[PDB]
Amino acid sequence: CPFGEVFNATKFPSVYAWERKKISNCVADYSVLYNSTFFSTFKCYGVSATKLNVYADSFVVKGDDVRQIAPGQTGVIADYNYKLPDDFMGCVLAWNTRNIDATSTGNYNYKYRYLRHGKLRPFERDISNVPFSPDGKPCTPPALNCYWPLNDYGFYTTTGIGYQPYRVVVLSFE
Amino acid sequence: STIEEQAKTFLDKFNHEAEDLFYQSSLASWNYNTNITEENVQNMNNAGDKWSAFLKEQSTLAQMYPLQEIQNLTVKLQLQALQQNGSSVLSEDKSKRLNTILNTMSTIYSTGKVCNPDNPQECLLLEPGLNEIMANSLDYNERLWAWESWRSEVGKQLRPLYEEYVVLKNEMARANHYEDYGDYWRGDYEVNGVDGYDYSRGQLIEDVEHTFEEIKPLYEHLHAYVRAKLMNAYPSYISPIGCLPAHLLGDMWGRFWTNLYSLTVPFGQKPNIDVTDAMVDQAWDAQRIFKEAEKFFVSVGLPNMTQGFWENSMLTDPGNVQKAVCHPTAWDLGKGDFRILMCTKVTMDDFLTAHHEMGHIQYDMAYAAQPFLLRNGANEGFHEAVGEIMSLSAATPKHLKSIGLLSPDFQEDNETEINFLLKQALTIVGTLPFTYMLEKWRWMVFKGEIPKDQWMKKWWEMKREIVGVVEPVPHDETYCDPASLFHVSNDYSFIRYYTRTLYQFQFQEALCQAAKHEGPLHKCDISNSTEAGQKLFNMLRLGKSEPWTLALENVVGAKNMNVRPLLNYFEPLFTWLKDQNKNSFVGWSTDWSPYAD
Ligand SMILES: *[C@@H]1O[C@H](CO)[C@@H](O[C@@H]2O[C@H](CO)[C@@H](O[C@@H]3O[C@H](CO)[C@@H](O)[C@H](O)[C@@H]3O)[C@H](O)[C@H]2NC(C)=O)[C@H](O)[C@H]1NC(C)=O
Ligand SMILES: *[C@@H]1O[C@H](CO)[C@@H](O)[C@H](O)[C@H]1NC(C)=O
Ligand SMILES: *[C@@H]1O[C@H](CO)[C@@H](O)[C@H](O)[C@H]1NC(C)=O
Ligand SMILES: *[C@@H]1O[C@H](CO)[C@@H](O)[C@H](O)[C@H]1NC(C)=O
Ligand SMILES: *[C@@H]1O[C@H](CO)[C@@H](O)[C@H](O)[C@H]1NC(C)=O
Ligand SMILES: [Cl-]
Ligand SMILES: [Zn+2]
Repeated sequence: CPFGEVFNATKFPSVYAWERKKISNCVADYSVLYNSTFFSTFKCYGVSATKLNVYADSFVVKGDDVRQIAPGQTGVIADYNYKLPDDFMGCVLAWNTRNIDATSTGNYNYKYRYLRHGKLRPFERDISNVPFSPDGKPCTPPALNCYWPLNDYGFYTTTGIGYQPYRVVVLSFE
Repeated sequence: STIEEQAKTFLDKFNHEAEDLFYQSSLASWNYNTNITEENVQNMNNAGDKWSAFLKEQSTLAQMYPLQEIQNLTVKLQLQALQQNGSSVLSEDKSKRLNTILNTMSTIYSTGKVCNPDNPQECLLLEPGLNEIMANSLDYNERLWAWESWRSEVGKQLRPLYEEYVVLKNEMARANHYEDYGDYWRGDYEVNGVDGYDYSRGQLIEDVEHTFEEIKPLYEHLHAYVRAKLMNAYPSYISPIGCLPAHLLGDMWGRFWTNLYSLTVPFGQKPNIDVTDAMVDQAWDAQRIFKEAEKFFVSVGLPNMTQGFWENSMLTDPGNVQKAVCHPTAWDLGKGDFRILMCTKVTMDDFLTAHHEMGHIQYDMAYAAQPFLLRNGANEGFHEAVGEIMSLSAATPKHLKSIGLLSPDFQEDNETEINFLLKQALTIVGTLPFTYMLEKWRWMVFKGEIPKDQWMKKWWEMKREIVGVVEPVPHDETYCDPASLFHVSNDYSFIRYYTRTLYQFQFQEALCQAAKHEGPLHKCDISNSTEAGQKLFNMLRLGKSEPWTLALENVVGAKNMNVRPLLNYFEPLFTWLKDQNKNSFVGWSTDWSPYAD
């Protein structure tokens, strides 16, 4: 029911600081999304039937980064921002949002993590903004070998499709 | 961790910080070339300078990761690139003044005008007007004036600056652990630390010269033939056994013999393969041109263009009020944004160009997966090689039939084929000794082998002996003709023009063979062979990630450069030239002069 609140929402978060919305009891039918070429991914990792009757994760990533919201899966986004368990699963949906999340001029609102001492456990979250040093040291930039672990995506309207912004909504089943 | 694992992280910050910072510059630069404007010009600079300053900063930063401590080929490469000291390695004002030289040279060249020795109110610039004389006029004297004026009014101006140029540049070069500035340029072809596929800065010089020797017979004969035709157009000015007067060669320097086609056409009754007036016949436009080249590639299993290519490109001059620089360039911007800026006119030549530029785009799209710093042609010569390879195929009488431009019922007799080959030889074959000689002079001048007081003495010695071309007026060290050529006075390695020529043919002979093509190699069109696609694309996706020897070896089957394909293409010209030369003299004397009399 409160799906319009979820992926119809004006404001979507960064990947690293993703949001989780708790949905229980509410009666859904799924047809709200089932029949629509509004979406660009819609690949499930569990089922795809309808039994009238749950967690919703929202965030924005680059075109080429959608691949990474799946069991297994490569790096950066999957490694430091949003990890999905090898087993246990539900469904993943995505849509191109160039129209909203890109200014011709550049939209650097959205961030993501590229550096962390250690990969994430699934469904874990890291909101920590500490200057990173590959030897676990304290760090006082712009000193050499100091890095801020967060990178601005930078969404220009004109880039390749793989570089345009996509909103993502992960539906987990419990 | 290992300073390697460290350097990896440094590079990983760089790639993201640059990919963006470039895209910004890119985009401003784009805004400008399509819309020249005070607002758009200023902007182009700001973004461009945050850029070069970011590069300088990251260069000085990588300068802290010791190359002699990395065992990963890939990252060593990226670092090597980044930690080029360049012009920084000089004193505060040594680098300053150098930039002062490099700047005015560029200017006085582009700004230099020349006026009539009788009518001081008509003053010509090199572009157009002056190079227009040098490309069209058949009036011996008028040409001689245009040739000499340039080299006298502007050569002599560039002389003192080029003098100091060589010093400060050789200083920079030696301070970077090179032998001379020349050695610094051959460095582009260098590959160390990859058993078997290596290539030393010197291995070029010998390779170039070795390959250049096999050109001689072909060149010598081209020479003899045009030498003869020329005599007819300039009666009593040319010795049937001497060099060609520098000013009769159809462009300003004689880099290209293209324009002597009027004067030298083998069978001038036979007309021109030209479908421009038959593209207009089927009311074709810009988009049809590009959609068609797009077909051409999708046909060999490369991908379509991007939606953002069709959305963001500019294929037509947008009339007046908004004025844009029309030079056919293909843009790789960053962030999967690829586009072309071309003022497309419904013409064969523009049609072909469209294939050539869209061929750069493809290469760009290919090596895009690559990390930022590895996104380039294997060497300085790969990109353009690929550019031409698309023109080559798209121009064959065969392709034109299928594309429904050339009429099905048109036959192709063995005389039209000769005309076309000669057209080519004028351009492709003419410029090879020119280029080689040109570069040889520089190399040596940089190696300290040519003393200041014999700079124009050895220049013209070498022109006479290698290129087979004589100065119509003698020049002392007051002149500086080598630097009367954009590339030389604007600080530019010129040999890439030699090696690019040679690859383009090696690429084609390979591509054509894999496309299973039957006849003479110049009738080959790779259309429709996904096989030719695959092999090309195999080198194409690498960028600079591997050594240019492998990238070559990925398509051609060898680790080195080879002139034989280039010859094989001109085989039926060569044989046909020898006959025309039957009762002509092949070779020349370096002693004859058109003035010493
Ligand atoms: C030399 O340096 C580069 C550092 O980039 C190394 O290539 C990179 O290293 C890892 C190998 O652990 C690659 O990870 C692999 O990615 C693929 C992606 O689909 C995945 O299938 C593999 O299971 C693995 O995760 C990574 O892709 C690659 N990075 C780049 C830039 O492509 C290379 O390994 C180094 N040489 C050695 C052997 O020390
Ligand atoms: C948002 O919700 C409404 C139903 O209240 C629906 O009409 C619309 O299709 C939804 N849009 C999206 C983006 O799912
Ligand atoms: C071109 O010029 C106009 C000025 O009339 C300017 O407003 C506009 O931004 C420019 N267009 C482009 C391509 O940016
Ligand atoms: C390839 O070219 C031929 C003629 O050259 C054309 O008839 C054929 O359909 C083309 N096919 C493709 C897929 O490009
Ligand atoms: C190439 O582009 C056009 C766009 O309309 C399309 O019809 C065609 O199928 C494309 N080919 C490929 C590679 O899918
Ligand atoms: Cl000259
Ligand atoms: Zn080009």
